[PDB]
Amino acid sequence: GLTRGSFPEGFVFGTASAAYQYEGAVKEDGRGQTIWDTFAHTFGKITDFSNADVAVDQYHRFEEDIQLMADMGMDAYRFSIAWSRIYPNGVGQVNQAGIDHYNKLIDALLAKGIQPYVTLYHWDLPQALEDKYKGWLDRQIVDDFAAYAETCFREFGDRVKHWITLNQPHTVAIQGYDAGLQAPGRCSVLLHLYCKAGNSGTEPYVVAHHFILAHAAAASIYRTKYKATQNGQLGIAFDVMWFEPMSNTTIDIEAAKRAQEFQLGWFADPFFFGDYPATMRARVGERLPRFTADEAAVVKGALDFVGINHYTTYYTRHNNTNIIGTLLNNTLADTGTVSLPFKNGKPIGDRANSIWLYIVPRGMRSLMNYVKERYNSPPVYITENGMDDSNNPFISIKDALKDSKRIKYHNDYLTNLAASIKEDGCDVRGYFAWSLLDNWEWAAGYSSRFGLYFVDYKDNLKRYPKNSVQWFKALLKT
Ligand SMILES: *[C@H]1O[C@H](CO)[C@@H](O)[C@H](O)[C@H]1O
Repeated sequence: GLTRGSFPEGFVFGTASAAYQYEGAVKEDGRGQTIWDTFAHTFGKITDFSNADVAVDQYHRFEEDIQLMADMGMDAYRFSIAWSRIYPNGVGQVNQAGIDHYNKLIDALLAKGIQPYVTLYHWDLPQALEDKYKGWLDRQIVDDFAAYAETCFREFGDRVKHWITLNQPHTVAIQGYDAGLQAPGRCSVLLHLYCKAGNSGTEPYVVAHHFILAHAAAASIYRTKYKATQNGQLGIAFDVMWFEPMSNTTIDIEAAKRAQEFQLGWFADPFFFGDYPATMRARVGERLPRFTADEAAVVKGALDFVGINHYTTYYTRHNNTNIIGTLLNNTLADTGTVSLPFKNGKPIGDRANSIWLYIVPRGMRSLMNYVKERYNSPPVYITENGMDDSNNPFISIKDALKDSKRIKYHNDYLTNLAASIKEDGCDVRGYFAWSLLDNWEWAAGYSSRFGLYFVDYKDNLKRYPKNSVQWFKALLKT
């Protein structure tokens, strides 16, 4: 079946990680508090009462983990820099120990022939900026993020040639500010009583606007000051569910397209065309910010590549609502759609551990074609794809390693990806499995095991290879 030969020469295979989910050492070497330290230490926010204070301790164990990557023949590793290790208070005094740590990590990767693909922002905003101005809700975040990015370009860009400014701005806008299920946990209290403050109808759009501007500000710095010498590239990782119409009818086909425009187009249309999708302007109206002429000119073209984080495909139908009015405005109502993994009483596919993660390999190919067609064939990396096992205390570790479902998932999604490149002409350059290790899965805590390696939380975080490790090693062989 699949081999490296199934993909273009030079195609990059990696695994992905994120600082807060992996590093631990949350108070070590001057690290500043982040919104996720606060959130994980707040009652009710994490389903299994857990936090990432130690996580899988990659802060201390990265050399071990790098050898695990090399064991499989991985080309690359996607990891994030914790902003609060570099600027513990978001701005001001740089923390030299943070710079030193990530230099050691980058050098240890390169020593093993593994290329670093670095995410600047993977959700862990320094708490000091949240306290000062409510973080992404204030335009000041644009300058502060750009200054932090510049520091990273200056310190690491001689070696780091692939930068992901932001991870899943759509997820952050919706989960952090509409549903209030992720940090900082804001929403309309009339929609969800557990939130302390917010507005599900307005705040997600403000946050998204600031993400877009923050990327463009960092990209402007990179292009003007670093890119010529460093010869690297900058992109963003978008979370993108594929949507299929719930019926093959004009109304539902149009609904599926609209759902996609509200998910990916919300961010990608500015970066390619210099404004939000027309459907969003029509439906969100005055709650959707407007770019100035000068902003649009810095935003349009600001990506070198499109990172796609994709897991699943849902069915989408048209939806007519009338809801009061301002008080219950929210982003799902704004889309005029409903999406779910069920049609005519049947699931769209098998499901992984996560209650949202339906196994639909064809969606990978459909999405690659959508991106090529809508955005004129930009370079794409799959910056995240994979699935999770449950954390099951009632089975042996040996049985937990038999991840035949994960093997079939990666096999099927990669087969579809390979076809989108070979038969469809999609410009895909690389693929990053989520995730190298089992890790702290945000509000799901330790209940979800996404790793190629099993982590024994009961035995000093010992790493054991699941069956998928051999599968990838055989795939990647030369
Ligand atoms: C991609 O999705 C995984 C699983 O939910 C998550 O752990 C990452 O942080 C996200 O970027």
